[PDB]
Amino acid sequence: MQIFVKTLTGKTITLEVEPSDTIENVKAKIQDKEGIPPDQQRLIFAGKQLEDGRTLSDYNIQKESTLHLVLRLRG
Amino acid sequence: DFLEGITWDSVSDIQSVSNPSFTITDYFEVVRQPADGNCFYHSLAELYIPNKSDHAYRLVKNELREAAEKYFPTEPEAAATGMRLDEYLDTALRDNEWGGSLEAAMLSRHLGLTVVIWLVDGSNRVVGATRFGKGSLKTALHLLHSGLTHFDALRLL
Ligand SMILES: [Ca+2]
Ligand SMILES: [Ca+2]
Ligand SMILES: [Ca+2]
Repeated sequence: MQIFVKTLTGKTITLEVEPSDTIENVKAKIQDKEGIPPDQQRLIFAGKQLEDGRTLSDYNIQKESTLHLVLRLRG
Repeated sequence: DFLEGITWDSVSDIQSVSNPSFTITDYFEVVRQPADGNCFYHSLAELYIPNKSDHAYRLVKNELREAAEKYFPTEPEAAATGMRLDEYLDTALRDNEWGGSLEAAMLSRHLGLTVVIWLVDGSNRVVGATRFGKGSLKTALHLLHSGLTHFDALRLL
């Protein structure tokens, strides 16, 4: 499954995943590719926050679904 | 009607995202606020508090304590942090503590405001934007995120 992750800058990361994979695993994939630690990343699908201990099939995320990586802004 | 022509994708109940393409200086006036660590609140105090002062930011931080008591337990960006209300207020109400996305969400709820954070590239071109609230953008509070480290106020021109 080629899911897309959308960021605030508009950057898009295509991840190869399996429906059984957990959000924690998806966060670990993004960490290895972009260096963003999983504690600092909010995955969001259809306006809802995704919990680490749950799977993609539970949130009904499919082949070309696009999640959102929303980062904490401080200044 | 460009800013109104901007389309926002909902990533929370109170939060939306967008990928706009424009230079913030063409549509906004930048009011630079000091690099004291309290500029998020300094940039909000310029746009919201009618009486301008070097200590108007404190009034914004005090309004934030009421807002955190009301909404921090139920805020999505607060579920990520391992912090609970009393820790957050001690950390956040301190001087040189950086405010931003989490603080803007609770303030938008408690003050009935729509807050838009525009992010720039070092040439004043927007790399992205976040809006807290779904109100009109001509009544919203406009904040500039220069780098990922600084906040200045924006007034519509
Ligand atoms: Ca001021
Ligand atoms: Ca009040
Ligand atoms: Ca962009």
